[PDB]
Amino acid sequence: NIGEYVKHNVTPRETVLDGDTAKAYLRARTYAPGALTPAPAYCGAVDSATKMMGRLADAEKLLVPRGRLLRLAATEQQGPTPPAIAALIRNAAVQTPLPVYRISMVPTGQAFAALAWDDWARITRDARLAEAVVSAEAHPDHGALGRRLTDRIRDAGGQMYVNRNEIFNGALAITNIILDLDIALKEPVPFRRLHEALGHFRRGALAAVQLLFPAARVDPDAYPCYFFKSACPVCSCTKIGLRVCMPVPAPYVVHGSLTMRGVARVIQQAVLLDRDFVEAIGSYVKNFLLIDTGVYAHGHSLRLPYFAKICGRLLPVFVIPPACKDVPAFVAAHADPRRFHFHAPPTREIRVLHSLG
Amino acid sequence: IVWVEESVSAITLYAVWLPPAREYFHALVYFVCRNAEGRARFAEVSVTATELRDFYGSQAVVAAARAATTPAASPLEPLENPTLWRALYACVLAALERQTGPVALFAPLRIGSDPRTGLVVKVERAWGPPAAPRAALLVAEANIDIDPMLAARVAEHPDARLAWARLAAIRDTPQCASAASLTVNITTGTALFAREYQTLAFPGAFGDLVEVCEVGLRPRHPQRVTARVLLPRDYDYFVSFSAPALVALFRQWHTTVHAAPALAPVFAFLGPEFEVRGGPVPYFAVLGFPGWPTFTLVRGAAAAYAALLGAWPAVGARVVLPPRAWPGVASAAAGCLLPAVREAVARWHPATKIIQLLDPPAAVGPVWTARFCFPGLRAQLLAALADLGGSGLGRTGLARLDALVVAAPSEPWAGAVLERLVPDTCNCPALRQLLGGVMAAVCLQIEETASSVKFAVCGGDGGAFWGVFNVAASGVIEDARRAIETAVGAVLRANAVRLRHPLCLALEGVYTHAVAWSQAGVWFWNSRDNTDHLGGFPLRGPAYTTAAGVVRDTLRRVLGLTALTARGLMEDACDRLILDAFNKRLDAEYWSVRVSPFEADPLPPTAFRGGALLDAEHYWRRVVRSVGVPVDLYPRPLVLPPVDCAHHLREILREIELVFTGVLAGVWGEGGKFVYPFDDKMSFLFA
Repeated sequence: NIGEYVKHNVTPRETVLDGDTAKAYLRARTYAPGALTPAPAYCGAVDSATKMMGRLADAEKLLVPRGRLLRLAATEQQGPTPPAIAALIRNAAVQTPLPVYRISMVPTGQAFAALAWDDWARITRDARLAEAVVSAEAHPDHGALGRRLTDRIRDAGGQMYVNRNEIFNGALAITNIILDLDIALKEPVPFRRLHEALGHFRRGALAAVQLLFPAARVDPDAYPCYFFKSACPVCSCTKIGLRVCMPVPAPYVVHGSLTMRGVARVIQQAVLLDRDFVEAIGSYVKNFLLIDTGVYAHGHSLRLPYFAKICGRLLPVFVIPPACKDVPAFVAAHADPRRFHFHAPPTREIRVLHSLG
Repeated sequence: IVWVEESVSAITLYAVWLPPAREYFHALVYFVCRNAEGRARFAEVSVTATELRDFYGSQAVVAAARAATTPAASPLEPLENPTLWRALYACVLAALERQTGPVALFAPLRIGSDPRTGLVVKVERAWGPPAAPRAALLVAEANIDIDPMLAARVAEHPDARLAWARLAAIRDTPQCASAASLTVNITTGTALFAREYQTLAFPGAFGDLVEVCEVGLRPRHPQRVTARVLLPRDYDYFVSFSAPALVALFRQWHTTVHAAPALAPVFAFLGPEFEVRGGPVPYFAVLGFPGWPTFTLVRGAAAAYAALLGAWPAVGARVVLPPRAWPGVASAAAGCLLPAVREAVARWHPATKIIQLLDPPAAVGPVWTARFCFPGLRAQLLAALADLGGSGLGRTGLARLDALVVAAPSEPWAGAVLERLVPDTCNCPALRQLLGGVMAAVCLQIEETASSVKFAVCGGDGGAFWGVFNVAASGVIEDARRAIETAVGAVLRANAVRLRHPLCLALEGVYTHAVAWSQAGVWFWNSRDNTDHLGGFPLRGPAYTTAAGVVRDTLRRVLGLTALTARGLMEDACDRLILDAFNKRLDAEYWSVRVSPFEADPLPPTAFRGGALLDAEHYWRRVVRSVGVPVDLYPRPLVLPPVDCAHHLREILREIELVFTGVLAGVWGEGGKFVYPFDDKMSFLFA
């Protein structure tokens, strides 16, 4: 079973914070509150590796007391004055911690974007369905509603808006479970079969999340799991890349690359036990290692939804929760950055699961 | 030999020169005399080579008279040989008292002078109301342009203090004082003195604050001499550190004042900045050009000035007796010591056990613990044994020591001077030996009297000891205090060690629980009314004083259990400490540690151009950390990568673990050392 696997093959260590300590930990160890909230334009530093190394050099000239992606990921400090990243960014009102992004570029070459706020409308409004459409959709079965809403959908300064990878920062706490599916398949898989496969993936994943996070109320009915699906009603699919993003349950927060590696491993064992899941995903897929766990370490960058690869955009597939209460609200979260960023602000006491062994 | 009743405010060293001489030299000394106005006289002294060597430590006179390059612009001569200047000033202050007579500061004085020569020949005590010593504020700040490269000087001398490096750089390149913006404000009220300096060379009044005076002397030398001085008016000393700022201000003062033909003073200063490895106490000695001290609470500074002729703290141990005169007096004071205490001194080792004491760890429970102290007992014994050994040695330094000893109970400044004087009066092994032996006999007397007045010593030194009883209780403690006082007095008088003021044994606490985990680490507690005491926990920073508070709270509760529950309280206390620490995870100076020039961090090159902040580092380096940052060498506020609270917390937790393991073993007998799981839990807060 999955209970036996989380009794014999995991050693969970959690530490409880409370009162001002919990709020301080959340503020210091996640992105700033305004970071992932939409903005008109973007402030931040975005350039190639050479240009960014040069500007970091010209930003440490102003850093007299102490002192490429290990360093961008390291510039996080505010105090009661403008933060230390305000020298690289040159904008004096940034607030830290702030997102750091790796950016593939045509024809080759890597760039970085360390920026505080950004218009996420420019990135997500081509796939943000109308509330009138969602309400007017007619479709009582949740599987059917999800499939139809899925049906309806539709310089570094230019390349970060079509290609973007969030870089994992081990100094930051983790408020979402961002999995990375790698579905190999000899035979193409029809879209409704895949949608049912995701619908059975979610309940095994939610059982795993319940096991790992005891003090919680993770309901396998309405807990929001956010699936995005790279395009290629099928993608004319012949590897399919998914992306499952989950809120870490409210009292908990995860710390450590090893810890989320373990979390992904436990969810993979949860899903490769659901007898109703290995029917759908089975008979098409060569392998069965459905999750890459070596993606969570300090410095690895994972592509973000509504972005392509240099080109299959991770546009959402709405695997709507069964017994979900507010469908418009659920549809209205695939576009918010805070549901698919590692280190987002979470949405009293907290518990940090800092070890699984 | 005309006599006037005047009061000297400062004895400063004006000239040093050799006659047709080989084994001696002469000096001309400047008196800032006053009356009911001020006047400026001088005295001639004569110091031989033997006296110089005695005050030095064994060197030559031809080397204390070729420090007559100090009448020039090169302004940091004692940096070449600080001990030479200490010795010269002390030996001139001894020769002056030996030739003219008893000279004292701020006291009414009958002062003579030979009209043919002009110099003071004899000085005697007198009677009268002296002027109330005046003062003048001094806000000195300057921009000395010293090129970071200070890296070189610290490269030759690894553990050097950056104030010393700053002064050595100025000495290497003098014109940095002649091109340095400077802002000075002297407020005596009689005439306000602000000034404005783009470069110190470039342009009330200087005449409204001092008087330029020319006096015609004819010492015994080759011809008539004219000594020009700056006589203070309506103030006797400046009160304020930027020592290069003072040096540059006084150096341009010397240049402007003395650019006309007549002899120029010494222009020499001494401070803890002038030694490579610094000095724990700040001061700014003026033993040269200007004339009057610049003290760096001010009541204590003035009083220590008056008591020790202003030689302290520049001279050091030379206030009391020459350093080459200490073996003779130590052996003499041992000869006039009983044979038993002779042998006790003969076997004094800094680690030998005299009294059987509680072995760490130990715990005395609900009994009447005490904490007894003979205040300044080492100073009293030093003074008394020095009087006893004065047959081996003239006694004016002993008089200064005696005045400090008899003033210490009423003046805390005398206590501070004694606490910085006895540790350096010999540090000269014979005085360590004799003091240790006399203390050993005192410890034995405390033992022997305790065995009769219902007492048992459980720790301490002999001058600061604590112990338990066999018993209303206040009465027996009073009896023990009185009996031990009388016993130490009788045993001290048997050894002819006669103390200036009768021994007082202070009851520094009547406590009801005590736990000991090391040679100095002890915690005391009073259940009947919470009044603890904790000694031995390091206080190297604000984090350490918060840790001491945590440890004291924890020990209160843990002894309130009157062992696993004790471990629970200790671990929870560590929990709370780490949480509150993370609340202060960003404050740099909170996690700073003060490290001496003697314990082992590298100096980042950027710290080597923090400007004038480097000149306020004479003794301590205050470092946060895993890369170390000397916080005070940077402006404010500090941009900083998140301070490594793991390292600093591990430090603090190891001291707390010492304390807790000691307590657990002492009270209940648990051999298990208290170890906090830090990596297992609470390490993640700073990863």
